[PDB]
Amino acid sequence: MCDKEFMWALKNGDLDEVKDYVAKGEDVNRTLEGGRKPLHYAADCGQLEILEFLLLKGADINAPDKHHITPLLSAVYEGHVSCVKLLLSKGADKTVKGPDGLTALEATDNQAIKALLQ
Amino acid sequence: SDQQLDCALDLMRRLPPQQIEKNLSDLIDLVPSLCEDLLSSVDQPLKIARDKVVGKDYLLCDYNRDGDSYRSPWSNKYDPPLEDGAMPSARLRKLEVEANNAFDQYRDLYFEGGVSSVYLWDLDHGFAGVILIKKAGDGSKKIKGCWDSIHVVEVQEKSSGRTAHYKLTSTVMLWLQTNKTGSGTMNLGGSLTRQMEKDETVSDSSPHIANIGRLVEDMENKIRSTLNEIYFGKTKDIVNGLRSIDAIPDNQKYKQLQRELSQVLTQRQI
Amino acid sequence: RVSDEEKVRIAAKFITHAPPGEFNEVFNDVRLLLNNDNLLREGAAHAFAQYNMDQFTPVKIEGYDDQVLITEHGDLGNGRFLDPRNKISFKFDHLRKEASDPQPEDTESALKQWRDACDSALRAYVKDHYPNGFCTVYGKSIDGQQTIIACIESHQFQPKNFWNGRWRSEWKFTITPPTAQVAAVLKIQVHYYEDGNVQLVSHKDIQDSVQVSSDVQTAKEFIKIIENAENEYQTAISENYQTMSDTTFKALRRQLPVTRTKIDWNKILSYKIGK
Repeated sequence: MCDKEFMWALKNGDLDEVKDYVAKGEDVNRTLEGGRKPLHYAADCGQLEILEFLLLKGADINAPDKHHITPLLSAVYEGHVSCVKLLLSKGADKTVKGPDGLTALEATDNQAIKALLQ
Repeated sequence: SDQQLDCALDLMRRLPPQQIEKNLSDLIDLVPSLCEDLLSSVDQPLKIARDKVVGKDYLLCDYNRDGDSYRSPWSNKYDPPLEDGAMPSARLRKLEVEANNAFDQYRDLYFEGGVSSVYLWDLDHGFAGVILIKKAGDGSKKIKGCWDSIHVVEVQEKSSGRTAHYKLTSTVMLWLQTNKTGSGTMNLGGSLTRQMEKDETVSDSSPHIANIGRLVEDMENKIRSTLNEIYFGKTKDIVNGLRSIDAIPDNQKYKQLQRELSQVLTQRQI
Repeated sequence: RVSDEEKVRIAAKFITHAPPGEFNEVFNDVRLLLNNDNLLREGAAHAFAQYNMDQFTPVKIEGYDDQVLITEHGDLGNGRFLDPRNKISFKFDHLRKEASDPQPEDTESALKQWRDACDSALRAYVKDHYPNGFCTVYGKSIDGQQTIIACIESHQFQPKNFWNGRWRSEWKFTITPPTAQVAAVLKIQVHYYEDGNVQLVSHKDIQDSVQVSSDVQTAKEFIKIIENAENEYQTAISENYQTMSDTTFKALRRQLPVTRTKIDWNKILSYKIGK
């Protein structure tokens, strides 16, 4: 239950709501919906302040295995790129689970995401 | 005229579903004798309404529309200050309220939001109803999406046995649009329809709503897979068939093989 | 009272708005609906043309394997069209699927130089990206200013399966060896009527400024702009299909109740703290 109130947080940026769950005991790696992580919604639309959160705790910055893709790229096709920046700052390398040169290459064409490659 | 109605339905299935409203309107102008029949046989984008009194939104439909006004499932009153609008029997209205509440939870359990509306109307030896469901995706994302649910079941209560015959006929309407430079303007809408009939047992633990719910759930679940297959499946495949980014290894065989088979009919036949 | 003139315009819009590989069906539907052959004839021919026209309908002259295309740029204006490839006059029969009775057309040979070049040039580009598509370059003079119009077509009808498709591409190349500009518009339409109604209408307008040089050189330069532009247009389309199937779609409804287990109506019909 409350599944919505939980995920609905990483959406509206209710960093105050998600902060309650994690406040328990480092719990950022569960299957949000049924096959996704609580970092996709935050990155795609986490005011850029939710990702850095549930991120500094665990490290789902790569935990993704069945998703055959990391959250870093999630922001790519989002236009935010505001997170990807302060993201790599923690490592998130640049291509740990990326199809290959896609990352920013086969991603888009804007200089924002390109901020990596040429 | 019967044939006309059939042709009208076939036309709406051919013309772009993105202009169903405009087309539908024009279709009526061409045949004002099929307005009602078309206003109940042609599915169009579910419109959203507000219930000041209740302050809640309710979808519109030809099943809950009387003349030029619509009947709200919450307050049970048409938006437009009507006088003697068609209303369901006091006993029926009660069942309608429970259906709206029951489906209300089924909408937040599958859609986790959006709007839903249910309208019922007694019949000759039973009663029918329509379950509407509208869910819009994030309005802040580059790509937009809209899910319209239109279910029309027909219960056939039985004299004895309490067993009634159900005849559902949902019709999901998936809409997808995106205004990106790389894709300028891309619209991928439509809608699939599927009928379903089966006899179920009516009891205290399994009432009408319960039965109707099971059907709708199973119907939507089945349509949810077909939509993903056709939409992000067939269509896509067809698109890749039109052109290809990678140079297609020209083939002389096919062409050379066609020349033979051809000259066969041009120089023979039979 | 919707005058007859109004009804005619509506019937024409429906016919001229039929999907690729479903003109007849729509036509027959309108006829039965209009219930007035007399009025149908009024704007019957005008409709057929406009359709085949705005539908780069690829026709095959009697015997010229010129699978040319039917557009407005090739609209003679007397009932026949134009053929830059073979350079011959042919009468297209909207109704019938055949259009023979051609007529030699001695082009002016003014802007042909560019055409002939681009034409064949674009002939390979299509035979390397379009399985069953056709092209038809047009070398005409627009109010003095010269321009090279290259039209590309490609479709894959398949009714027995309920679903058709067709690719469109018009590229306008004015003139001004001062740097060369450009201006085209891509189009894509897909239909799948197998118990419902799903279509994929999409179009992209582009406007770039290319540099004019030689004849065979500028030609290859153009085919390069379209190849890159078209490739980018198709690529962006495939990407949208992924996000629309791995985000939006999953953003609409759910594949399973949050409770992760078929709903329990029995629990939704009172399960309110009951007893």
